[PDB]
Order: sequence, then C-alpha cells, then structure tokens
Amino acid sequence: LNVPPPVYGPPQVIFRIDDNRYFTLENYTHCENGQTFYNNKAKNIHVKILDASGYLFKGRLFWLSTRDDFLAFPATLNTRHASCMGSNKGCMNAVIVTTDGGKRRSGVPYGSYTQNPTGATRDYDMLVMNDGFYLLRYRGGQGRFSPVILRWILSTEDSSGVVRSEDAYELFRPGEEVPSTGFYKIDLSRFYPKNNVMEMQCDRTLEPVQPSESK
Amino acid sequence: EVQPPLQLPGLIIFVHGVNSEGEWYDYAERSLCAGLNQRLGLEGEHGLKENNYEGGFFVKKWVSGPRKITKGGDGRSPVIRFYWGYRAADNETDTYAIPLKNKKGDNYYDLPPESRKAKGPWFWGGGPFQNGCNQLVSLWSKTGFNNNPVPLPFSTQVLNRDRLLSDAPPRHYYAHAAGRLAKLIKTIRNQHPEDTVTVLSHSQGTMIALAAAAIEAPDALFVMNSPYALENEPTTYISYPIKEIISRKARSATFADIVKKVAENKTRLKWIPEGKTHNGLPERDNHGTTWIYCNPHDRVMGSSPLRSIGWQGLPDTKDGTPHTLFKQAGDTLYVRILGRNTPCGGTPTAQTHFSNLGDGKPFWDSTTTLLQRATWPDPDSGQTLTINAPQVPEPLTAEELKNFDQDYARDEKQSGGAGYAYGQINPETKKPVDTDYRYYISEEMLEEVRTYVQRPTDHSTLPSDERFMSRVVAYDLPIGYCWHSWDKAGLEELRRQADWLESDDYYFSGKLTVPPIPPAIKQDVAEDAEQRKAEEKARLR
Ligand SMILES: [Ca+2]
Repeated sequence: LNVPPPVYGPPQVIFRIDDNRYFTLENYTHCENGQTFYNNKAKNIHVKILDASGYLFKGRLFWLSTRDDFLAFPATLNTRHASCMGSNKGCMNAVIVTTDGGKRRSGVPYGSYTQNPTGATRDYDMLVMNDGFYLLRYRGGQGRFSPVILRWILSTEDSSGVVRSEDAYELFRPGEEVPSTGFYKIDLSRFYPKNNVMEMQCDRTLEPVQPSESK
Repeated sequence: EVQPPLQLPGLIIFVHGVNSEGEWYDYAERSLCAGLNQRLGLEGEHGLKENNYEGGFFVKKWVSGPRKITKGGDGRSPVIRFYWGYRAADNETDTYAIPLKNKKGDNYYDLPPESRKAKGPWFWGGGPFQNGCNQLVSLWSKTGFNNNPVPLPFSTQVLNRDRLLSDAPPRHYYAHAAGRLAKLIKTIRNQHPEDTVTVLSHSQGTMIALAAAAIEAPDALFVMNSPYALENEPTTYISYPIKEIISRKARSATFADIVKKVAENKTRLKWIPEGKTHNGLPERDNHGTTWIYCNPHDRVMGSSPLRSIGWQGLPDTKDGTPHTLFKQAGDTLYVRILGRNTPCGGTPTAQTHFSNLGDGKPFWDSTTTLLQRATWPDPDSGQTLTINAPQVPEPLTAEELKNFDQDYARDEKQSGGAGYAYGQINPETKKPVDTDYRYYISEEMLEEVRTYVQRPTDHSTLPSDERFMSRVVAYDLPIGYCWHSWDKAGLEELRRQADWLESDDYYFSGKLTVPPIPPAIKQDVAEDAEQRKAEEKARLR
C-alpha cells in the first residue's frame, strides 16, 4: 500500500574478531533485524553473511580461522518474529557456510526443533577453526557442563562445502577414549580470545525511532 | 574419567502425534531433565541429562536423521522415546494418495515405479493425518477417513476441491500401535517391578496412550492437546460411521474408567514425600494421577469439528459447578491450562477464565472472516475452567505468557523463491521453511499457490515449551520411593522395542497385531441414526 520508507541505523560492529576482521550489522531498524556483513579492511572485503541480525545468537563464538575465504556464521531465527513459530514441528537454527569468500552461501542446519530459536543459542559454543567449525551443545541444568560436540570440515564433494567429521572430541587429549556420557567437562581457555569478546553485542542507542503515521 | 551410577526415578514414555516424528521430544526431554535435577536436588556429575540423537542432513532435499545416539551423546535420561506410524502393504503401496517415505528418508513419489518397493518399506512416521478421531473405538475401525461430500483439518494444508484429502487407509495402525505400547509397559513391569512408568502423550497419540491404559495402565498418564471429546459434534455425526458414534455417558465412562485403572497403582511399598521444597511447598507423590494439559489457542483442537479436551479442558457447568467428570474419575484427575495472559502452575482456581482471556484481544489469533470464524468459532459465552492441579515453586506469571499465542509473522505476498512460505527457503537460515513440503506436493496455478503462509497453529507450543516442562510438568511427575541403579543394555533394549522401525514386524512385513477392545472402552452408540440425516441434509444446501 502507500508504505512509508523506513530509516535504518548506522553500521555497528557486533562481533570483533580482531583489528582488521570484524562483523558489522547494518540496514536495520533494531538490533533484532537487518543484515550482518563480514569486513576485512586489509583485503577491503564487504560481503553479506546473514539476512538477519547476528545479535539473536546469544551463545559464545571463538574465531580462530585465519582464512578470509572460509566463513561460518550462526544463522539464528527470532523468537518473537519468525514464520516457523507455532508450526507443528517448530524452528531449527543453522549455520551459514561459504567457501568462496562470501559470494555463494549455504546453510547447514544444526540443533533440534524448537519454539525458541534464540533461547537455544544461550546453550551453545561455536569455534571457527581454519579446518572447519565445531559446535558444543551443553546438557543438564545449570552451568555449561557435559557437552555434545559436532564437527564440520571442508570437503569438495558436497554443495555446502563442509561435511561432518565423525572424529570429533579432539578438543581434550585426542586419544582420551571418549565415553558414552562425554567429558564432564571441557576447557576452552586455550581458545579464549586476546580481546576477551565471546558474546554478540549491540548498542540499542543507535536504533532509529520514527514518529510517523499519526492517523 | 568419573563413571557414576544411573539411578533413574521412574521411566517416561514419549508418545508423539499424527504425521509427527517426535519433534518436541528432544527439548521436552532437555527441559524435563533440568526440572527434575532442580526438583530432586541432583547436582554435579550425579545430575540427569538428556540424550542427543543424530540430526538430519541433505542428499538437495531434507532427510530425517537416523534415530541413533550421537557420538558421546548417551546421557542419564529416563526418557523412552516411543514411536509409531503407518506402513503400506507389500502390494498396496499407492492405493492411498498419502505421504510415504522409506527408512532412509526418500519420497515414494520421487522414484520410478519399478524401483519403488524393491527395498525401503514405505511408510509414514506417525500415521497419515486426515485420520484423527475423538474416541477410542475408532482406533479399531475397519474403515479409514472418507473425503466424499470443515471436517478433519490439521493445519499444513491450505484453507479457504479437496487437494490432499485422499481417502485414508483403515485405522488399525492406531490400535496396533496402542497394543505395542501396552506391551512395552507390561514388558517393563515384568523386567522392573518397583519402578515407575509414566506415559506422556500428545495429539492423536493420546488415544494410542489411552488405549494402552485400558490394557495395561501405567503409574502416571499425561495427555497434552487431546482430541478426546465427550460429546459428538455435528461433524462427528456426519463423518464417522454409526458404529463409531459414541454416547456422552459412554465417552465419559470410558475416560473415567481409564483414570481409575491408572489410579489403581497408587499404593507401592514405601523421592521422599517427607520433603518440603525451597519455596515452602510440599513435595508430592504423584502415583496414579492423570493430567490433562490444554492450550486455548490450538487451531486443531479448537476447530469446530473437534473442540476437544485438549483445548477447553473440562469446562464448568452453566452455573459454575465443576465438570461432571471430576467426580467420575475421582481425586486423581487433574487439569492444567497454558495460554496467553493466564498463569500456569499457580494456586488452584475454581472458575479460571477461558472465553474472556483478559487482554481485550479476541479469543482467536487473527480470525476475522466469516469462514475463519466458522472453522474456529469463539467458545461459549463465559465458559470457565477448574484448575485443580497443585502449585509449583516457580509458576508461570500471566505476564510471562502475554506473548505465547503466536500469529502471522508477515502475511504479505511472496516472491516465489526467496520468502517465508511453505515451499520456500528461510532467507536467514538458508533452510526450507517447512521440510514436509517435498513429501506432500505430490497451470502452475495450484503449485504456484504452494506459497500459502501457513497460519501458526498453537499445537506444538505446549509440549515444546521449556518453561512449562522445567517448572510445572517436572513437579507433576511421580517418583518411586526406592530408586534403582539402572541397567547397561536393558534400557537400550527398551528404546529399541519402543522405536517401531527397530522392532515392529508391522514395519518389516506388515503383520498387524490388533489387540481386542478392553472392557474399559465402551461402545454405547447414541440414538444418532436420525440425527446423522439432520446434519447430512444441511450439507445439501
Ligand atoms: Ca498462534
């Protein structure tokens, strides 16, 4: 109909890998929508990664990948606004994986069907290594204890570019004979970043309000 | 490494619904284990934790993951993931235009006919869909759903002649699946006598679960969003055969006798009910209880063809007196509601609001047109509920549930390839909106309208809710007085016997083993032969 044009906020970083590489959210009305782009000032990269806000991912992310051609970023749906809410199966988060620098994008689904896509991220750790990426889903109640580890590695035999490596659990002595329950618990301080950033952050003050359509 | 014992407090059997493969299983399991861990003071490596199963993948096209434990995913969980469904015969596969998939996850209508049925026994996980029912006798019906001239709707299908509503196969696969469940329960009690058996059912699966109760009742029964109806609606009159139109007194007596059969097991040799929680409430022995969980936004159970106990629960009389079934089933029958602007798990209330939800919004999420309101009519004026269920330490405030009834996220026109509609790709997760699409689509007009933004139907909202299981249902579960250090491979054998893809000869060959109708299931037909003509004449118009 006679739609009014929307105003977007200015681009702001939501996950700073280091000085040169960082994830910027832009073209957005609030911190729960917009798009997230991968930026590398040295290589002058500015390519789109998610068609949604990366702030929805409330888990932890550890970027150890030194490659600007392999990118993996968690695609998380919004609990308050998503077409799969109420559906008889629910929603399923995923990871957007590109192996060409960002031009061709693919989606690898993870996790279980839920009615709270953001609420599931609060229980997840994600490592982005040069050779792929690992997802840790914590079980139990309180604390981040007793995880299940899912590993994805580069392959040229699949459209995504990655395939699950059964030989995971190399985070903790790769010859430790993993049991049925699974390493209670696992230490990731060897992956802790130098800048001490793990969660996605957003500054609501830059969200542009607009007092339009008085009637 | 530190290897601790299991010591589970009673087994739990998840019973899924129609065209369902236990989607809510994983993360009802996670939440319920966390709730039990807080309720019973378990901590550290001693606490319970959920199992983790292999997810799906592409081959592309979606494939349901193999029902196998992931590497290092076996956790301390008392959940037995039951499964059931319908398989086609060895020579009668495509007589019923219904979705069909093999174990590997291939669409029957996507392979050449000569290759089809070479291998990969064709079936559908959870039974067709247009085949639900609102009574137990219809599970033994020799006759399936007939589409000939709103009847049996189940979302995942356009609204506002007869697309996907092909004539359904006979309903023995319901009763047979119930017999399997009644086997497993009795089988458990043979192997394990001093433990607790809990059945946790959803949708049509409630009937299957209820039928197993009339054969071998468990120590606890939970029915979420049940299609059980104590009165025959006009649609029930026009659709079901004369043999399967059950009187009001008979349906009420059937339910009451099932609750009594379950309540039989409330006396065992003596958790410790000598325990008061951190919020000053007394821990409760929930042996022999039967719980009815309802959702007032259920687009399937609130629809005029059903209007069942999974939606309105046990409503109150015209003068406020509680439902007549409460006195019938005794003091072991409880009811809980989960809707917007409505506390769940609070202090029991006499006339809990149903028709007036208390926030100005209409009862039905975005239901305005005459046809929409004819399919989902508003509940009767001033309908009320009794919530006789106990209180929990951390109940759900009505403000927490002010956002619980979902709606159209965006009902604008769709582009065709990049949008949020049935057969599209979620532009965010790069994953299809609804996966079942492929196993269903079988000029472009019709297939070009395969972008109908399916209206969210609050059917899976109740079982999937992490808050509801962790803070309410966890305390609603019964716990045996003497826990049992559990068995290594015995429990895995139970899970193998539960998954019909691993033990049901009906899946391997097709040999249905239909159990006889138990005495608790009444077949008293109401004098409705004439009344069927009354509703039939109106359809002529
Ligand atoms: Ca809704």
